Amino acid sequence: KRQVASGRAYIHASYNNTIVTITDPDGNPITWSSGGVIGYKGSRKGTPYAAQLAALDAAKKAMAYGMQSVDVIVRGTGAGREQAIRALQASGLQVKSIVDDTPVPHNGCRPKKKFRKAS
Amino acid sequence: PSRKAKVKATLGEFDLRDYRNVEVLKRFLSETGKILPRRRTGLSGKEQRILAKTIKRARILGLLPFTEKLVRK
Amino acid sequence: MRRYEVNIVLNPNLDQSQLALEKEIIQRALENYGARVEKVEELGLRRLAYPIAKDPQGYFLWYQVEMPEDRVNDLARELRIRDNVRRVMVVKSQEPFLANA
Amino acid sequence: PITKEEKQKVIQEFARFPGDTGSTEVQVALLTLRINRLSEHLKVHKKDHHSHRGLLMMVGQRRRLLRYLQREDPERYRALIEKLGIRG
RNA sequence: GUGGGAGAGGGUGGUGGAAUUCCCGGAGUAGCGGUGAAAUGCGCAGAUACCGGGAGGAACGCCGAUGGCGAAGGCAGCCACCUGGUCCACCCGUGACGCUGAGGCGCGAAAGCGUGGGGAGCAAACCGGAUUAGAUACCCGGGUAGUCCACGCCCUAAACGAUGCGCGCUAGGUCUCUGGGUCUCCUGGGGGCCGAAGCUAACGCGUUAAGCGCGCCGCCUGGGGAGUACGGCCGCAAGGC
Ligand SMILES: [K+]
Ligand SMILES: [K+]
Ligand SMILES: [K+]
Ligand SMILES: [K+]
Ligand SMILES: [K+]
Ligand SMILES: [K+]
Ligand SMILES: [K+]
Ligand SMILES: [K+]
Ligand SMILES: [K+]
Ligand SMILES: [K+]
Ligand SMILES: [K+]
Ligand SMILES: [Mg+2]
Ligand SMILES: [Mg+2]
Ligand SMILES: [Mg+2]
Ligand SMILES: [Mg+2]
Ligand SMILES: [Mg+2]
Ligand SMILES: [Mg+2]
Ligand SMILES: [Mg+2]
Ligand SMILES: [Mg+2]
Ligand SMILES: [Mg+2]
Ligand SMILES: [Mg+2]
Ligand SMILES: [Mg+2]
Ligand SMILES: [Mg+2]
Ligand SMILES: [Mg+2]
Ligand SMILES: [Mg+2]
Ligand SMILES: [Mg+2]
Ligand SMILES: [Mg+2]
Ligand SMILES: [Mg+2]
Ligand SMILES: [Mg+2]
Ligand SMILES: [Mg+2]
Ligand SMILES: [Mg+2]
Ligand SMILES: [Mg+2]
Ligand SMILES: [Mg+2]
Ligand SMILES: [Mg+2]
Ligand SMILES: [Mg+2]
Ligand SMILES: [Mg+2]
Ligand SMILES: [Mg+2]
Ligand SMILES: [Mg+2]
Ligand SMILES: [Mg+2]
Ligand SMILES: [Mg+2]
Ligand SMILES: [Mg+2]
Ligand SMILES: [Mg+2]
Ligand SMILES: [Mg+2]
Ligand SMILES: [Mg+2]
Ligand SMILES: [Mg+2]
Ligand SMILES: [Mg+2]
Ligand SMILES: [Mg+2]
Ligand SMILES: [Mg+2]
Ligand SMILES: [Mg+2]
Ligand SMILES: [Mg+2]
Ligand SMILES: [Mg+2]
Ligand SMILES: [Mg+2]
Repeated sequence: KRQVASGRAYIHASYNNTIVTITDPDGNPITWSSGGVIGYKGSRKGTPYAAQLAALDAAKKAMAYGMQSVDVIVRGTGAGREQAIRALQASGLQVKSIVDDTPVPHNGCRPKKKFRKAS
Repeated sequence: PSRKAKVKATLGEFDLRDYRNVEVLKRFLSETGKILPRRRTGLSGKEQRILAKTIKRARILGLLPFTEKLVRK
Repeated sequence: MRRYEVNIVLNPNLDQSQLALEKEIIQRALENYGARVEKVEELGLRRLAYPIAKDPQGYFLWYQVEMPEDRVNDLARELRIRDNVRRVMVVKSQEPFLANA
Repeated sequence: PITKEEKQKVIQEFARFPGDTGSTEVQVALLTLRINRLSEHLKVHKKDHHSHRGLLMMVGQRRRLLRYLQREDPERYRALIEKLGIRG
C-alpha cells in the first residue's frame, strides 16, 4: 500500500510467456504477474489466454494499491500480446494510452544461431 | 501503393543539404524517427542520398531523433 | 585554406557570465588554429530530439570559417576539451543543393 | 593534394614552348609529381594497397613515355631525366 | 590539358545513437528461462519484468534498391585529413608513344599460424539436458580456441557471370544509375530485362555476345587410381604450387 491511482503497465510478450509489470509514474514496480504467477507451467505460459489471466492478476493486485488509470507500454512480439492489452482495458483500469517500445538494435550483437540470417 | 502525398509535394523550396532546418527535415521521418522511403519522400535517387546524409548529421547534433516510440497499438 | 562550418553545442544552464567564458575559449582557440571567422549564428538554446549529457536541451553555436586543413582535426580535439562543450561537428562547407525549385 | 598553381608552375617549367600541355616532357613531369606525392603518402599509410595499385600504374605510364623519348630523341631524353631526377 | 560530376574505392585519426552483457542504486516478488513436450540452468545471498547511473566489447537499424565503387578478394553510422580509379564537355597540347603478356613483383574472403593486446555477444572442441532402436547429430542450457585490434605469416575457395584481356563490325524495345544538350527528346559512360540477324547439343546467348572477325596469354585431351606418390620449390606449422 501507498496509494498511486495512476501509473504504468508494462507488457513483455514472448513466444514463451507474457509478463505484466505495473509501476508508479516514475517506473517503479508496484505489482506484477505472468503465466507462471498464475497456475500455468510449461508451454501454456505463452498462450494468449494465460496472458489475459496474467494481465488481470496484475490489474487487480494494482487496485489494492488503489490505482485507477495507466499508460500501457508494450514490448515484444508474442502470441498473447494483444490479449494483454484488451485484458487491461476491460478491467476497471483506464487505459489512457498504448505504446509499443520493443527494443531493436541498429545491428549490434550477433544473434544466437537460432535467430540468425539477421543481425 | 502509399498514395498519401509525397513529402516533396507538401512542401516547396529547401536546401536538401541544410542539416539544421529541423522544421523541414523533420518531415522526412516516420511516426518513428526513421528516414522515409523514396516511396513517401517523393525525392529521387540523388536527392534522397543527400537527404539521408543530412538527416544523420542532424541526429548527431541532437536536432533530430534516431528512434521514437510508436503511439497507439 | 578551406571553408568549414564549426557546430558547437553547449550546456543550456550557463549564466550569461559563464556562457561568455566558453565562447572566449572558442575564440582564443580558433585563432590558434588559423580560424578566420567569416560569420556566426548564436542560435541559442534549443529542445534536443533526445537528451544529450543528461540535459534535455543545448545551447547552439555556428561559425563559418576558413583555415589550414591539416589543423581541422587538431582544432576539434581542443574544442572538445571544455566541459560545457558537449558537441563539436566541423563540416566542409558546401553549396546548397536546392530541391523542388 | 595538388593545386592548379603547382600543376601550372610545373607545366610551364617543362613545356617545349608556350601552350605545350600534352608533350612527352610535360606528361613525365606531371606523373613524376603525382608519383612523388603518392610515394610520400605510402611511407605513412603503407597498408593502403588500393592506392598503391595507382602508384604502379603511374610508374608504368612514366616508363613507357620515357622509353618513347629515349628512342625518338636520346637528347631530350637525358635532358628531361637529369632535370627531374629520375632513374635513381 | 582546362572545366565539371557521381560513388559503401583505399588508409589514419576522431566521434554518435540503438541493443546485448556485467556492475551499482531504487522499486518489487516467485518465478524466469526454454521446447513438440520437457529437462539441464538461473532465482528468497531476491532472479525475471520496470526505472536511474556506470563500464566495456563488437556491429552499424531506417535510408537501402531491382542502387553504387573497386582489378579481384571486397567495400555500408557520422566527421576531418591523406590517397587511387573513373565518367562527361571543350577539340586545346603530344604525335602510334599501341594491344597482349611466359617468368618476376604486388594484392588476395573465411578458416588457420606466430607475438602482444582485447573479450560484450556469438561459438569448433568440450561439459551437461532432451530425443532415438542407438544419437559420438539434429533441439535446449553452458562454453575454450576463435570471432575483434596491431604487427608478421598463410595464399585457399562454388576466389562464379562456373564466361581471360583489347579493338573493330552486326535491328530494335523497355527499366534504371551518373554526365552533357537546342532538355516531349537527343547524346556519352555503367547496371538490368525482352528480343533482329546470327550462334548453340540443348538450355540458352544476343551492342554488357555465347554473333561476325584480328592480336596475345592461360588451359583441356575418357572414368577410377589421385590432386594421391616421388622429386623440387615455398611455409613456423597446418599445408600450398
Ligand atoms: K532538386
Ligand atoms: K546490387
Ligand atoms: K591449434
Ligand atoms: K578482420
Ligand atoms: K598477409
Ligand atoms: K539531363
Ligand atoms: K534452337
Ligand atoms: K532457364
Ligand atoms: K612433395
Ligand atoms: K620447412
Ligand atoms: K598452405
Ligand atoms: Mg514457456
Ligand atoms: Mg577533371
Ligand atoms: Mg568507401
Ligand atoms: Mg548502452
Ligand atoms: Mg538492483
Ligand atoms: Mg531491494
Ligand atoms: Mg535449484
Ligand atoms: Mg527469505
Ligand atoms: Mg546474490
Ligand atoms: Mg537482467
Ligand atoms: Mg539499466
Ligand atoms: Mg570486460
Ligand atoms: Mg567493374
Ligand atoms: Mg561477390
Ligand atoms: Mg579522386
Ligand atoms: Mg588538337
Ligand atoms: Mg604537329
Ligand atoms: Mg588471406
Ligand atoms: Mg581471419
Ligand atoms: Mg591469433
Ligand atoms: Mg591472443
Ligand atoms: Mg584476457
Ligand atoms: Mg551461448
Ligand atoms: Mg541417450
Ligand atoms: Mg549450444
Ligand atoms: Mg556467383
Ligand atoms: Mg546497326
Ligand atoms: Mg538496353
Ligand atoms: Mg547501355
Ligand atoms: Mg543507358
Ligand atoms: Mg549492378
Ligand atoms: Mg532467330
Ligand atoms: Mg529444344
Ligand atoms: Mg538476352
Ligand atoms: Mg566483341
Ligand atoms: Mg592445369
Ligand atoms: Mg586415367
Ligand atoms: Mg586409363
Ligand atoms: Mg586423371
Ligand atoms: Mg589440396
Ligand atoms: Mg618455412
